[PDB]
Amino acid sequence: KYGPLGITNFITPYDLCILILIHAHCSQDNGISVPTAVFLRLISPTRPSLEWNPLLKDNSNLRSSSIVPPPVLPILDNIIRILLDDKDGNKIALTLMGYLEAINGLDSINRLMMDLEKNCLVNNYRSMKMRTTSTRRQMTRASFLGTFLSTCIRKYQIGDFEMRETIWINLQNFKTVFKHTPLWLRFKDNVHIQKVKNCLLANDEISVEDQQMVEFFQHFNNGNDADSKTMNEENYGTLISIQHLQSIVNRQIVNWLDYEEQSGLVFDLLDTLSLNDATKFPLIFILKYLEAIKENSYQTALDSLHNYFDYKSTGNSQNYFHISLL
Amino acid sequence: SSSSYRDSYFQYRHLPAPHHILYAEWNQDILALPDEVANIMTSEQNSNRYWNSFHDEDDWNLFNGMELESNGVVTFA
Amino acid sequence: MIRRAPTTLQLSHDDVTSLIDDLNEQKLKQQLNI
Amino acid sequence: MGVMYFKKNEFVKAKKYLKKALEVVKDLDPSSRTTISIQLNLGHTYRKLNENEIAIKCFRCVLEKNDKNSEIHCSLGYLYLKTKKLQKAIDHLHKSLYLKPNNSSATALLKNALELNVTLSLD
Amino acid sequence: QDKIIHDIRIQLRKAATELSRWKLYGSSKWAAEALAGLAPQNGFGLSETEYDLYLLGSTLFDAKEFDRCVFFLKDVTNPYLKFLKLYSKFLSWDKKSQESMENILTTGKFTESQSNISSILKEINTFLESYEIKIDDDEADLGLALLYYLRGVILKQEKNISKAMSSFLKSLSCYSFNWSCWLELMDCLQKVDDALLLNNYLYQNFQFKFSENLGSQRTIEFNIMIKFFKLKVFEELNGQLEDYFEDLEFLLQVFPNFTFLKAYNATISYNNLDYVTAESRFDDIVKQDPYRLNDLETYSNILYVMQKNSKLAYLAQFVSQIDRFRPETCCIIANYYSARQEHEKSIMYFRRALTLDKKTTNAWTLMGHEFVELSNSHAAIECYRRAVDICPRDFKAWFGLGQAYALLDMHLYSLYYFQKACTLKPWDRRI
Amino acid sequence: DSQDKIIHDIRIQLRKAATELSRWKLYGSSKWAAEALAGLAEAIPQNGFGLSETEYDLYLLGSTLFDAKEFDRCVFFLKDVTNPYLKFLKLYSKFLSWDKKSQESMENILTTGKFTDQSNISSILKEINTFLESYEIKIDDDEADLGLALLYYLRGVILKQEKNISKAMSSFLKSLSCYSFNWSCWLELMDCLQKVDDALLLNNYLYQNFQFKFSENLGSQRTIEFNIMIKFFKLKVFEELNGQLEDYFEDLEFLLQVFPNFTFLKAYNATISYNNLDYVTAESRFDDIVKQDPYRLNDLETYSNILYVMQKNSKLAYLAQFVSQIDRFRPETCCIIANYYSARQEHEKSIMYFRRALTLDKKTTNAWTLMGHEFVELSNSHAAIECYRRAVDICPRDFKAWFGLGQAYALLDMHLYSLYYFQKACTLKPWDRRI
Amino acid sequence: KLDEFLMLSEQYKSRLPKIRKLGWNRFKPIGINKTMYELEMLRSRARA
Repeated sequence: KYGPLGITNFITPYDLCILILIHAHCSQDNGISVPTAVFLRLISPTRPSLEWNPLLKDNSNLRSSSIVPPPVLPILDNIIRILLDDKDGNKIALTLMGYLEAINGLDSINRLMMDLEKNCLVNNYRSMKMRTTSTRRQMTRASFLGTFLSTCIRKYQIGDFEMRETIWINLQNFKTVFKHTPLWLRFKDNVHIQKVKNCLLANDEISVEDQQMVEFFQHFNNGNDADSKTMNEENYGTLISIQHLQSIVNRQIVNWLDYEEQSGLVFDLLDTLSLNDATKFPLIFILKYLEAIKENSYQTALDSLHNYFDYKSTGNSQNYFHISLL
Repeated sequence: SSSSYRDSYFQYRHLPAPHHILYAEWNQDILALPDEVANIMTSEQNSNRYWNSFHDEDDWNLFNGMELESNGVVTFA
Repeated sequence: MIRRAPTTLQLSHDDVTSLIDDLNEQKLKQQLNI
Repeated sequence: MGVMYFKKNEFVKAKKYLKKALEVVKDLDPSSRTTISIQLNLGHTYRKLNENEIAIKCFRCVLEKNDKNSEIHCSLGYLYLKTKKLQKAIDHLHKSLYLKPNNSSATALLKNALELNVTLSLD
Repeated sequence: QDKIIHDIRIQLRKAATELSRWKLYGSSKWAAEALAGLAPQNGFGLSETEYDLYLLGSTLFDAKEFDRCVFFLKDVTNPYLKFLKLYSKFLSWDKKSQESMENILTTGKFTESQSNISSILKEINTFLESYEIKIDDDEADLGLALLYYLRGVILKQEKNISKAMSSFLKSLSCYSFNWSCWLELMDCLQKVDDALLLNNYLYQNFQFKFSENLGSQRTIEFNIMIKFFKLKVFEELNGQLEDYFEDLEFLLQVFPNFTFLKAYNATISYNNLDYVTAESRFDDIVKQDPYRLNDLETYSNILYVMQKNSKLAYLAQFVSQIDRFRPETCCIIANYYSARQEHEKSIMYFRRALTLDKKTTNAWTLMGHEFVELSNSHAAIECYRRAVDICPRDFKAWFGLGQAYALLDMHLYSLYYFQKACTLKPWDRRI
Repeated sequence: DSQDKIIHDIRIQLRKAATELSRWKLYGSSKWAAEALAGLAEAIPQNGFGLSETEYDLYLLGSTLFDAKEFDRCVFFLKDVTNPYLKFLKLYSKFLSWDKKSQESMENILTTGKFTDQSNISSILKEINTFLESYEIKIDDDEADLGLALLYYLRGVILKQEKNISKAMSSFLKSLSCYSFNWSCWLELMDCLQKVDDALLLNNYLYQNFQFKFSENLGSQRTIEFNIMIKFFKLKVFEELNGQLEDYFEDLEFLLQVFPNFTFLKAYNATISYNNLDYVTAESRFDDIVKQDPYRLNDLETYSNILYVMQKNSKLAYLAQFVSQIDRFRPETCCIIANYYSARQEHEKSIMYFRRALTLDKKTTNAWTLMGHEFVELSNSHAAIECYRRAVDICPRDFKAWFGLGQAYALLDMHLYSLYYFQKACTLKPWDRRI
Repeated sequence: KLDEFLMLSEQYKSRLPKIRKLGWNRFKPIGINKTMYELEMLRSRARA
């Protein structure tokens, strides 16, 4: 599940997984309602902005009154393990699994996104009661899921075709990582996957001619390894937004300061930053600093502290120089 | 068709990096000219003085209030 | 010693208006014959 | 001298002196506002003299010497409208208006060529 | 065939190397690629003191340091090394030679001029006039043709088309088997009746220099690409075809699995609006040469008519995977956004593709159509103009102006525009 | 006597050197080769390749499809070839296709590197090793062709980009031993070096247990003492790293005699005066370059750097108008103009050009400190501090970056919060009164 | 702290109509001496 990490301001493959889940829940065709605890573990870390001063203030607001599960790493292996636990979670788990199989192209990604904006998301409640003719559940913007989906919609119309290709190249990379996993072997055949896949794959408008060569476009790009692969720039193994990184880091340092977490995965991934996201995310420096004090390293503590207070002061307009010395 | 086969004009392969087209605006930048626009009526006066620095004392004294009229008759102050 | 542009003259307004009036004349008389 | 004798509407001594000037300067001044100026002035004099043929030829050679010029295109269009060659003049008017924004006289000339194109019914 | 195909191989091998040697990428690319489809002779007139400059000039050109190369060859008396300097000098001017109005659309930034080439044109005339051996008789060699070809193209810049054909035909008589030279000749036509007149010139007046060429190649009708010449002319504008079908068959027998022929052959179906056959004829070439990207935008265009967006999207995904800044790559992408009714964004990608070549296929026109859906009606009309001056043979460019002016209250300007396009494509029922 | 015989030897070799390298469509050394011959002191074409006429047709297809930027299409057609000469071309096309793609993928990311301081790349590396074992020479033989020697260069450079240092130099020495006169090969061997002690480590290796394949190289050249890029080696590495000079003088004037007209040498010679804070003499040195070579956006960044110290805004405005007229895409031409705009107290414009200059080539870390300075004069200290800070992340051993960052805190009342930065700078240049 | 995502969101929102709002003002076709910015202002007065 390991790989190079890079901060992305676009639709991360993790993001689509929620969009996969919300599609099944709102469609109400399968009668599958995802439990509320599942959503609150997935969307909530993506909710923006927490802030955490280095020192001079300890958990003055970070501590949640109710103990919350740790935020989830953006790997299909970790995501599936949440749904898998339930006795009927297999049905919910397969629903996600089938949709990821049905989505074989960038166009299919667009079909999902166009569907939600036109039908599912709606501006306000006053039009809920007039839309009683809808066979699918409709969403309000101000709601918990509504505000999230609005952001996701924004992040898709924000970029050119250059960003959409990166979504699909990464997702197939992301999907295939789960393929060479022991759990995928446990789910090699589940018959329900074909049923759910065929539910959305229908109305393909062609099955005899284009599908012969549609596969050829997909396979040729893919690493069939029959010949030398088409050479392409190195692609990141995992993509996370800044806010999602904030949640995982804050939880890790709080857990370190005093439902199981994956310390090795988080630490390994945080060591592959392109050094530019580190500027966009100054808190990575202090994560070494707290680690530095644990083994009592003097100089390695110092440079990290100086590192943290140089990027933070410039980013924030208010004068924090009076805070650096303390 | 036939697009890349003709080589009668500046094409995408003549410049070194094909991705330089992303910027493609630096060509349309009027770089500021040497002297007076550093002041941004004052610019010409500054430029006048800057060139006016190159005199001998008596020579500058000759042209302190120098004025030449159109017909050629000369006024000296 | 520098030379300026030598004097050159283009089509005036009076002659082009004379031509426009005449050209209206021969776009006007012929359809009467038609 | 030629420009003056054109101003006085003599149209003869102007042409003679201008031809003498160009025959003096056949070898030198291929460009740089000298050959173009004298040749265009001679062509304009020929236009005023209603001798349009060598007018067309000289305006064409001036245009091939230098293309970016609104006046050359407008005058060539005027020459063509003097004859019946509207198909080969409205493009020149198009180019003249493209080069220089207003060209009010050229605008009127092109508009008239428009009503001509309506009027004519050529196959 | 027999030795005819063999004789092609040797001489075509030449046209691949020296063209590449003296920095003509476009011509050499076609010729060398023809070696693969087709089923080290070295020599140049150079001295040791002068051979060094050619290495100096060529590698500076390769490093794309165009302007330094001009200085380092300031005084060269070589018959054809002078071509390399002027070629560099010409392009150095061209890249900054952007017309102001077109540039506003070319970028949207919304913010000495041409005398260099006049000097360049005078230089080439001066050099040839003072050169030892003119084009007449069995004199001259390969390098001399390049000079005339460079002279010919610069003549086209000032719209001196009438003299441009003379220079180009002169250049090709000296040396044949240069594809890039004939490409510029195409833009010299802009008319239909002259083509047969030009055809008559080739059949009777034109003659080849057999000294440079090999056997069975001085003759016009044994030449293989004069067929290529005939192929290109009768597809840009149909008109009245002469031996078009018969000659097409012969060139198909030779040059097996030649991608360019198949693309042209398939392109014919699109000109005939036979979309179902066109896709099949495009589909095979993708399988044969997946990494060939030329004229894939035509494949996009037909898919746009069929509205097979699912098929088109994978095509767009596939094309962008292997290259992201080639003119067709941006062109096909901008076509994709049109299928999604996202006309406002397709302009951006067409804008990117336009800056790559600024003389492309009918990409200017497609840019204008998207403006129409935006109801700008003023960007589009002047946009449609830019296609006209570059390529006056484009039916869609002329049609867009008349169609757009139809929406305008005045209809008078529209009649002329439709009249020109009527001559270009009288076969269309709509026009 | 012997020197003239050497000169005649040099001309023949550089003719060959620029021939194959340009014929093999790599311009890193080909551009060097001709200018080196161009500056050579005044005192039939040569070509040869063991290619069959059937496969030679594929060469033209590969060659012209390379510079047409369609690298990927070149690979597809040249897939099944077995000749070592063309095998290098196919992978080189594959490599550059990746390099160009990576540049396209990343343009908004300014800094380059990995914080802690492949699989696609490894595909190329395996093909190299697979073909190398199959081929029946595998270096270490007198009968070793240029193509195999050139093939090792691709192996060396591809390894380094994976950060497999201590293996790339071994490949590079093998490539240089079988074929010298590859300037692009020498740079990639330069960048791998990090410290002066390692420079002495390798310098000895080039002397005792190093020898060239005398079969491939022409006579009177395989000698290490009469070689050239071994001499050109000494001039570059010992001074770019500012290491201890040895065998450096006598080689220097030896190169002046052989190459009196070499533009690259004079600029480097001018650079030496610049590096020793000797600005009057250097200005005279560069002034010959401008007159002799007006179009060279290679070392004029130092020239404008000098002229800014000099003042004469009038002379600086000469360069900015002239340099920008050539082109606006070289890294230098965007730093030349920035200095001129800075001298006229328009920082908010001059600040932008510095970022433009860095974007074109990320290796020019010197622009980062200049970036920060213009922030200081804009009275935005916050924006400044991160600026110098990036400069020292790219390379910790930057005296300028530490000093500029120390000052920015010093302008503020953080006298002590600046003591660390100033203290760090003390180690870099202890021998300065100003610090 | 300036969020980079919100910054580029506004930047995209500003440029998107900029392509549409191109033909306004300066650009004038030939044969019409009157740019389209006042084509709609007269059109507005026509119905009103």
